[PDB]
Amino acid sequence: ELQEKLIAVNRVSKTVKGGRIFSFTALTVVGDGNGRVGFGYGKAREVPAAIQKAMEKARRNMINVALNNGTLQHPVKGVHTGSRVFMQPASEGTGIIAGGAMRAVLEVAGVHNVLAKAYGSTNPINVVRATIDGLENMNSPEMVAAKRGKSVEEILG
Amino acid sequence: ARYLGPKLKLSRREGTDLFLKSGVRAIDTKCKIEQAPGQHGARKPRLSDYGVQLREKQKVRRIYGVLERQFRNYYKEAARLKGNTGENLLALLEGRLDNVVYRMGFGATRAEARQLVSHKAIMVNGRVVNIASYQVSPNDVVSIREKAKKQSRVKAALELAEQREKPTWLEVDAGKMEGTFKRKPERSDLSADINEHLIVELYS
Amino acid sequence: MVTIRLARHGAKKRPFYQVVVADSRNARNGRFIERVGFFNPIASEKEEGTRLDLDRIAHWVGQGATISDRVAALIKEVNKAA
Amino acid sequence: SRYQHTKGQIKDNAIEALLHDPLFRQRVEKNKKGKGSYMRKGKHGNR
Amino acid sequence: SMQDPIADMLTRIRNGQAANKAAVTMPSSKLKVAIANVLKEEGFIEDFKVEGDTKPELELTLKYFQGKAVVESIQRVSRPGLRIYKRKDELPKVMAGLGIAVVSTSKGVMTDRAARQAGLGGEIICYVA
Amino acid sequence: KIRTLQGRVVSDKMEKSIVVAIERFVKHPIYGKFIKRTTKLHVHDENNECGIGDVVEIRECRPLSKTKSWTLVRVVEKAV
Amino acid sequence: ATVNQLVRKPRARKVAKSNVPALEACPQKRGVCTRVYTTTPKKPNSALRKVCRVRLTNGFEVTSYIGGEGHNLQEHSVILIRGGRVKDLPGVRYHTVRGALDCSGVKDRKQARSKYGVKRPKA
RNA sequence: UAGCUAGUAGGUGGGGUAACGGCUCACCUAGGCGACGAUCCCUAGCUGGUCUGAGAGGAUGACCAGCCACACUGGAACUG
RNA sequence: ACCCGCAGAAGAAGCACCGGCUAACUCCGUGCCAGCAGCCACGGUAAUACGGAGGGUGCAAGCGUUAAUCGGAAUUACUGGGCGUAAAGCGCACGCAGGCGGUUUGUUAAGUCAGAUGUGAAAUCCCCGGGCUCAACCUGGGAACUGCAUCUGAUACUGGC
Ligand SMILES: [Mg+2]
Ligand SMILES: [Mg+2]
Ligand SMILES: [Mg+2]
Ligand SMILES: [Mg+2]
Ligand SMILES: [Mg+2]
Repeated sequence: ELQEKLIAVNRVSKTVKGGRIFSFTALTVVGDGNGRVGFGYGKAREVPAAIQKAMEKARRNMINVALNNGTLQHPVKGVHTGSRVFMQPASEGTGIIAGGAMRAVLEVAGVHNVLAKAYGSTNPINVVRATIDGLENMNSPEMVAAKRGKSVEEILG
Repeated sequence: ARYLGPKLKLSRREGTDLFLKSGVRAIDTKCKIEQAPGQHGARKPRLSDYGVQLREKQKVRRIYGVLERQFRNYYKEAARLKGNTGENLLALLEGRLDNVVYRMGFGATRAEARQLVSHKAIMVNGRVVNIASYQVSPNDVVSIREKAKKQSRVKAALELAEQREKPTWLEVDAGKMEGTFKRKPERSDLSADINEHLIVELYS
Repeated sequence: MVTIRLARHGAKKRPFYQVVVADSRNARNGRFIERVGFFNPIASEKEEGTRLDLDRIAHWVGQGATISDRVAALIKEVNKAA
Repeated sequence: SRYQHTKGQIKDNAIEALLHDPLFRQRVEKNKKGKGSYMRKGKHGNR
Repeated sequence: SMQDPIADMLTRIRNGQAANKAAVTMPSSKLKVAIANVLKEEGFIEDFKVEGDTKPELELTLKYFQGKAVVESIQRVSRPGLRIYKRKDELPKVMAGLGIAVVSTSKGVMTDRAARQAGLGGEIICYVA
Repeated sequence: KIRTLQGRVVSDKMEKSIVVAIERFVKHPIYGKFIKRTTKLHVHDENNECGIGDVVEIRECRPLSKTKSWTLVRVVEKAV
Repeated sequence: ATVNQLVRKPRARKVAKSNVPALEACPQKRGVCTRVYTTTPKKPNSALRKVCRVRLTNGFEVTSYIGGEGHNLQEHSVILIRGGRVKDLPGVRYHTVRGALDCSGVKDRKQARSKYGVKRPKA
């Protein structure tokens, strides 16, 4: 039921006199593929354990975002740290145009068609966070109506 | 314009029943489709995302028997066309005369169908075409010439077609050896194993 | 001088003509004043082949425009068809 | 096949001169495990 | 210098939205008033009122629906440094329609959508979401 | 109706000859800023009636000299 | 970033300079070997590298790497230049495309022979 | 590359151009151009376009289309 | 051109690559030597990186290569960067040219926008079909040709009075 995927893995070192501990950072992301997305960032001495940790993290602290049928609702900019991301709604069946890491990120989310680009410098974790921020910002056609206290059709045209 | 040599190697590399042979005999009994090509068969490394897309693309190319440049051209054409891009790409891929013939049941394999098309046997609209990449329009009647009606391989192909899956967008006749194109090929009729989106993403 | 002349504006083995009004001395396939139609030398029996705007041609000759022999012949056949 | 004598116009001893130029350098092993050993990315990389 | 009044107003509005202010007071203009009216019509704000004879002050009442600010992003595209003029068909659609653009239309200042409906272009003042 | 153009006098030192500048509003193709752009022209004037720094209405006409190709129709501002 | 600034002096684009100045925007070039020699590479490495100072078509005395093992290259011989740079040697921005002109291909190489001018054998 | 230029810029009259004209001569005036880059130098066919690019743009301008220029270099006029 | 008859796979496949990027990995000399390489440097006696052999991968009558140009470079950022510490605030003020300009009314229509006219040679690029046996190609229509100009208007703004 839940789509789950590893994005990035780092060899991260806690240097000590007794010898530098070579530890593994794991970055995963889960989601049902219908709306909700949740990223998880787990680090451990081992790799599979780390990945499991990451998965667990992803499992809770999950962001619920509504989707325009099977695509993005509105041209949204998701910003985090140094990695600024522009994300655009794309036409029917054109595919997830996003990245090597970001494509995977959006795959779990459930967006079929997207036109997305990260700018400047892009760390995987950072980029995922940016995406998530963008998603959070992203609002449904009825939410905006509610905010306005208005009709959806009227808002549309 | 075409690959020549070991053809089930391709699908072994993929790891899926790709229908790259006629298949009266089972695909697992004749070749070890479960295993990768060569020495490093039992080895199954963790495959990259780009890598998987590439593999999918290759699978698609294998399916039809289309080399890279031609495939690129097809993709471009699809992009040019209105609507679902992947679907459009699928449509003309199918629309290839040889592939249409294969679907009908006049060549038991896609390569075989291509060969038949080449060897002056397939006669669309009363004109025999050497070219396999002829895009077939709806409401077109393709006939097999009386010179080609002597062959038993065609009969075998027909039998295989009868045995296997039946397409809805095409009508095939056994004793008459006539085909009819009803509508443009769609994603609904074809199997869900194809990942057109991935290929599209790759071609950027 | 002003001439109603046809130019071979087609490919190798697949020829195509276009009946234009142009200066005589200048290049055949280069520049023109006004195009009035076209001509298919293959001339398929199923669907047309030859197409011109006769009124414009008539107007041009009224104000003194020469007609090429082939063009004249084509015009004559069009008239016959009519 | 020439070697471009870093020393140049060699006047006295050729052997000694050569031994005192890049061709006969002090070459040091980049060993693993110990001191001057750590590599961020290996020969084949992390999987 | 007090160069752009509209921009200043927009900034004030943004600040209010951020700091959860119920009412924002600012120096007033006729065009400003029109803009405010347009905004009200669109549904972003509660009510606007201008008061002052020698020194006119526009008061704007803001909405915070379900514990969050309604006017999320509000930014000028046309500027005193660089003015952007758009044609009828060249008019933008801000956030796929779910969001609007303030346009200086020759038949009264209004929404981009409204301008499109009319068949008239002009200067695209601000982008409101 | 024929085209008319308006500008201000740069100098009127030369005998029966005026230099007028049109401060045209140019839209920049790259950036989008509207620049007041100088269009410095040599204009023919009758009787040398105008003065230095004066707004005049001019029309497009035949070449009179090497650079001259305008004649004024009416003077819009006279006061200095 | 100010538009007015841009207006009166525009964006001075980063001047694209060629990595291979002696080539003069040409795929290959012909040169007679003024000197044929071998010299040590950069400090991460330790070897002896096949190189040639060549007097060029346009009179441009440049050093060029000689790819492959075992060469017929001698002083006063006409060679052809690839514009491929080698980070091991300073000044070396050129390969010598083997199998061309006076020079011949590398002996007994079987795979990746298209770069070293070795012929198709009967095996 | 910060000053450029005396037929130089404009007038009046003459000579001429197919025709307007410093296009040219006589004479007077002291101008005109320019940091919205005149001037000087280096490179360059320009353009319709072509490639690239999401788009904007960036590069480039073989072919095909048009204009110009040049015919050994330099000129120069006769003819039509 | 194209079409009819004949035999037979007969005469038409190979280069580039397989360390990671970058799809694909093992064994034999070799040993910081020879060599590799677009970059991070492989090579120091077990090389998934050299060189060969076997097994691949991807192209395909090619394929590399260097070159050239654009992209990715949001590495000149109009779109779409910045500037405390990373490169980047004139040492600081006054100040003309220019750039930017508060509010109310009238009002020009300059600017701009709208609309209409002329129009933007063609071919192509682009859309629908058409002819080739389909493609490349030729082209028919249509669209575009983002313009430039005239006139008729619009008065919300920008500037001018
Ligand atoms: Mg030149
Ligand atoms: Mg791999
Ligand atoms: Mg850039
Ligand atoms: Mg600093
Ligand atoms: Mg510092």
